Amino acid sequence: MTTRMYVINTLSNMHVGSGEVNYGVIANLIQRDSVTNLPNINSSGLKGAIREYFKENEDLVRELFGSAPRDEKTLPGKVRFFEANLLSMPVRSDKVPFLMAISDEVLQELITKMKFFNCEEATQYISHLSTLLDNIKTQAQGTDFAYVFDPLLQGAIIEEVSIRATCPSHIPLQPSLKKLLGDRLVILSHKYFSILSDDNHLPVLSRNNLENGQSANLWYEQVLPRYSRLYFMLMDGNAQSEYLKKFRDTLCTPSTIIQIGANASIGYGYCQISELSPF
RNA sequence: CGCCACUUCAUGGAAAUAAAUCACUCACGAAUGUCUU
Repeated sequence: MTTRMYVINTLSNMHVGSGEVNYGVIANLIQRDSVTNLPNINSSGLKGAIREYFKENEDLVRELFGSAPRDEKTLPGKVRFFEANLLSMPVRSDKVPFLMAISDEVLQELITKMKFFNCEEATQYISHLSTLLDNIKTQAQGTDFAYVFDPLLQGAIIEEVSIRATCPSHIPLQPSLKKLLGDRLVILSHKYFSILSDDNHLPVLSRNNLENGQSANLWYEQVLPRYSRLYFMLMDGNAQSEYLKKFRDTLCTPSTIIQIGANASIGYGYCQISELSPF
């Protein structure tokens, strides 16, 4: 009945359009945070996607998300949606197809956000993540780092930024932290993550428009890689317990897939919303 | 005039060389520029 953390875990490519005026080759760019330039989803897009999924359940939509745009009478929604910040991203590797890349700065920002928002299971996650971050800083000692926690993953190569994965044996990764951040997790410096998540390294796809075999238009598209993880905060205010429980159970159902992003018909931005499990 | 055979069985040179290494076209088009209480 308070602020809750949700994880997105996109199962496909995701393209949430900024609508910004492009200065380069990529016509369609993805939404990025103003301050940190990390990929993000606007709260309006999150609310739109979740309302689209639940649109059939009219009472739940009216109670939680509010009235329709054409409704003759307006009811404010009881649920407040926040921005979805990038948690982890898949990066190309050599021993494995990919690794889930996280940075120290995004971990610190997540800790600050949970402290500021006071999530449901905030305390244990804050304590364990703070201990992990302090151990990481103790082992790094001001140097650029890339730490794997699976012993088999030692010596892994991040392809885009040519760095090698080290294994600190005295830094334990708790199972809940693995469930939150992902499997085959790599913790590296935020400079490496910023380079990996910048415009020159995010996947760019060429697209065509053909009329009777003649190309009408050409443009390039930017997408967020599949299996990337994003987190947002949901504030319910104080909604009906039955509608809120229905919303949480439907969201956490393994068979529930939410479409966030532009290209729905060609399978862009299908995700599985998770809840912060108790530690 | 008679009688009678042995010997030798591939070396040297050339073992790739130039020309073209992407060209032209499309590089966003249409809708929405606020709407409902």
